[PDB]
Amino acid sequence: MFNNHEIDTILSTLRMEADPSLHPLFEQFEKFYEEKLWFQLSESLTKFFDDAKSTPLRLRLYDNFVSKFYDKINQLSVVKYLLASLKDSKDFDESLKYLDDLKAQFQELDSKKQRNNGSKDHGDGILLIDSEIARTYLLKNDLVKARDLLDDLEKTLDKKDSIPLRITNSFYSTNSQYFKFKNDFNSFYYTSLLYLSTLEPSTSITLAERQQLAYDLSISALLGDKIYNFGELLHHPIMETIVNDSNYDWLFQLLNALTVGDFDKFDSLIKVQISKIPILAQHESFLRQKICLMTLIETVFVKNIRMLSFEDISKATHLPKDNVEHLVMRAISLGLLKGSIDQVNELVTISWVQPRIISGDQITKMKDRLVEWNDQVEKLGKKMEAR
Amino acid sequence: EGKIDEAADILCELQVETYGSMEMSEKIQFILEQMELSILKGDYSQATVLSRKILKKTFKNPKYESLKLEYYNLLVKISLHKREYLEVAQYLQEIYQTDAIKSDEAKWKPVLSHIVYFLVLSPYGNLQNDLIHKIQNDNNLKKLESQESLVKLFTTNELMRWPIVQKTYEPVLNEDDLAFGGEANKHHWEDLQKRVIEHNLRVISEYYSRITLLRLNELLDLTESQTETYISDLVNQGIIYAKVNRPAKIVNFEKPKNSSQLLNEWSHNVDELLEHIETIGHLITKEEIMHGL
Repeated sequence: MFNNHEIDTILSTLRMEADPSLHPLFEQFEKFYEEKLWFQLSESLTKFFDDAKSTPLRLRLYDNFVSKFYDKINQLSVVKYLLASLKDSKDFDESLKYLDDLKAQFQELDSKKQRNNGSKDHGDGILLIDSEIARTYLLKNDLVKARDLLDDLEKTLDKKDSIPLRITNSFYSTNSQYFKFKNDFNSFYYTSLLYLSTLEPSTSITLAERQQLAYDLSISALLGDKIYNFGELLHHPIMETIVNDSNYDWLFQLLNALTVGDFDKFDSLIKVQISKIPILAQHESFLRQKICLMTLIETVFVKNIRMLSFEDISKATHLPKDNVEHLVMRAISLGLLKGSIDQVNELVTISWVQPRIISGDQITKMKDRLVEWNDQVEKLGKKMEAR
Repeated sequence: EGKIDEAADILCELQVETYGSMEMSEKIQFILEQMELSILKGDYSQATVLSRKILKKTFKNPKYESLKLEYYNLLVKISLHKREYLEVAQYLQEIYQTDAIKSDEAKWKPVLSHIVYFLVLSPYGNLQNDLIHKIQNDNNLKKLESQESLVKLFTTNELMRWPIVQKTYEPVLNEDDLAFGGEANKHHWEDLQKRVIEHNLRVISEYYSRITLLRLNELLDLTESQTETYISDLVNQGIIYAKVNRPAKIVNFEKPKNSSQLLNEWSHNVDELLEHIETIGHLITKEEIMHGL
């Protein structure tokens, strides 16, 4: 189809007259790489919709068009696209070769004009090298090499104003990858949440990126937790128009599984092997206590008091008498509790202090509690008033 | 020949006369020979005096990494007759710095590992934290990662942990002769055992307000007679206190027991209600405006 030659050439002409800038072997060459329903460029503003969507062997030609692009448009666009396009295009060997080309200079010093970070804006000359050396180096090589790359990535985050945000993006994606690379689905769940949180409200997104993040969140959320296993994912976008692909049924399957507490349901939650991890082997006890704790916390007394029967914690969790003894024993260690449960008197007498789930039955519960708090105050006031 | 006394007598006169002159290397050397002979006799106290003197000497000298190592080899041996983990731990700490600048990670990693593991036998966990916190001790190194995981494991301990530890590791549980003089395999078991037993009581006090003794004897996996004793020694030392109600077979860990606590707890409770009323006040006012809008 003509649309890559058509859009690139007309816009290329529009934003500068002609002077070594039209490029007929560029116009044909890009033409050759992508004339399908995906295009390899769409010039200037168009570079925010079409830029490399297949392996971009046009690369050496584009280096001479980076050497035109500034006066065809702006600041941001140059630093925004051409580092990410190789990375999404799965051009790992090529990404490194372009990082040798660019290294740290593209118009610094008495060219002036404030510098941001790449993959959104025109960056820090140094910050491109630093961020992407970590992104590439992690994928390639070991965890000990990774801890070392993260410490440098940490130095560069610290060393700046927070203003362009692009650098912070670099930090979360980089850091999330180490927790993927090991086993650390709980640490990864926290990092992926942060990555999505500073990704979505400013756009700049790519279908490849949102595919990793939603699927990666779904595996990490089964694989580890600390707060509660699905209430937070109903105030926590798992598929609210981030992307719906890769069988997000699993999130809803998890809540049904958490309640029943069937083993059959755990295999039929995702698929056999990926349900187990090996993550879930430690996980099921932690996950297990989470469902029990929340369900009781709302229900037992409208006020919220730190009195629980040991028996009704067993009955609700659906576990034998020794087992619950061990599980609770771990649970006090984890905190969000304290005040001192008496393991004789059979009094689970630990203090009320934890967060309460969702805006739903939080609100029902709040009304009941409000009428009571108010009524109590009003009596004291009345009596005083009168005398 | 076996004339230990005779060789020492001649070595003792020599070193004293030489002192303060004739090379720093040469003098430190005589002191190592001397301690080696001293330890066999029973002359640990003579060995401690020699130790004070050499320690000043190694400090004076610039470029003394060999000298410091040699002192370390002597030092641990005397502590083996006595039994202080603090002596060995501290002088090794000063050897850490010297090992980063001068030497490879090959010299440094067995020493680091031995030091922390020495502290693991050592019965009070309050030293252990200090050594683990370390900036290049919390990042990487395989042995580093093995020790830190043990450091988390103690926090959580319910003392079904100890055979788990005993089986799982065998190097990093029997490893010696690499920055220390060694110690029996059987001695590592003795020490580890005492250390865990104490730490189970130590957590148990915080986490649970009461436990019965029958449950507690099962948790430590232990005979009542011994449990009563392990507990008795601890409470008496005053790292912690607990109290036993013998005819119930209940161990109180106690709870708040004084008015001074309760007055301050109350004035806290007020302080939290107050703060809620102001946060709620501005918060609600905000909610209102954007209903408007």
